Formats: sequence, structure tokens, C-alpha cells
Amino acid sequence: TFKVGDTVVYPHHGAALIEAIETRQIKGVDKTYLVLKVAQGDLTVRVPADNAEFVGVRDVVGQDGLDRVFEVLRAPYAEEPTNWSRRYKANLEKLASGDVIKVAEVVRDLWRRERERGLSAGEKRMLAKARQILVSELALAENTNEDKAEALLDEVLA
DNA sequence: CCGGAGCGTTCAGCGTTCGTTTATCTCCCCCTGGCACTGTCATCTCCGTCAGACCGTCGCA
Repeated sequence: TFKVGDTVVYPHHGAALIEAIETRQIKGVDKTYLVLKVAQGDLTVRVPADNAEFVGVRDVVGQDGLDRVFEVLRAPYAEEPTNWSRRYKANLEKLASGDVIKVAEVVRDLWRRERERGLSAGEKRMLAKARQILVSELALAENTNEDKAEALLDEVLA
């Protein structure tokens, strides 16, 4: 399932590359740890392969992902509750869910809201974080350059 | 030898321009009200005064 040198998407950190497989022993049990890293925060993540699906790791989605996130990005008739508190409570939950379709919907609706009137400066931090993690997810999926990854999305979100 | 013209000063007709106000239209400040998974007891003080008194307080006798 998991090999060396491959790219894996980790929640709240985006795409990452695996360095090696670690065989550290805990209580006399040889767990199959794997170590991975990103270029954003300069951190190393060690996850055993047995509970990898439980913690929420996920591989690189092929050609079946960009088309579905584009068609849910272009999906009209999206509505939000009138009170901003319910939508505010929903969006970070959708971000923490880690689904690509959910984060694409959140960034599309939020970008539309910022375009129409302009929300605030506080929400700019989370829009920026979501755009960063989404462009990092799509950058290593299509194997494109990061500047090309952020450039290609500029003509499709309108 | 006054008479007229030109000149100096001073006022009444209407004709425009100021001095000081007024309500309406943007931009901002400031106060009260809403948020709905649950989330139901903190906090470190204080020591090597100090010197003895003044005083009430308090349990034992």
C-alpha cells in the first residue's frame, strides 16, 4: 500500500514525501513506522502502517480528482445560512474533515463571498491556509510546478 | 463783468455682492444585541525583620 519515495497527502499539512520506513520497537512490538515531511513547516511525521487509515492518511488521487473538484467548484445554487456563526462553525469542520471536495466547496464559496462584498481580515488567514493546502494537494497530484499550480487555478475559479 | 465751463464734493434712484445660517448628504464613532455539539471550582502565597510592647483572646485551673 505504502512504498518509499512516493507522495502522500496528510491532513492539515497537504502533500508530503516519505523518506524511509522506521522499525522502532515499542513494548517489544516492531511497528512499521514510516517517516514523511513537507517543505512548509520543517517537521517530520512518523506514522505506523497499521493505524495509517485510522489517522486519516490518503494517497494521490489520479485523473478522477481534478475533474470532480472542478465540477463541484463550478456547481451553482450553493447557499449558506443567514447567520454567519453557523457557517463559521461549519467551515472549519469541513476543513478538518480533510475531503478534497469539501475543501474545494469551502474555498469556492468563501472566495465568492470575498469577491461580492469582502468579509474581514480575520477570515483571510483561514482562506489563505485553505488555498495553500489545496494548491499543495493539487501540485503533487498533477506533478506540476507550484507557481504553475497556483497559476492554473486563476482562470478556473471565476 | 457777470457767464459759462470745468472741476470738487456730496448725496438719492436701482444693481450686485458679502456675512452669516440651514437643512441634506457621506463618512465615521460608539453602544446595545447575537452567536446554540459540549465544554460546571483558580491562585500562588509565606519563611534566615525585630524588638518589645500593648492588647484581647482563650483554654486550663
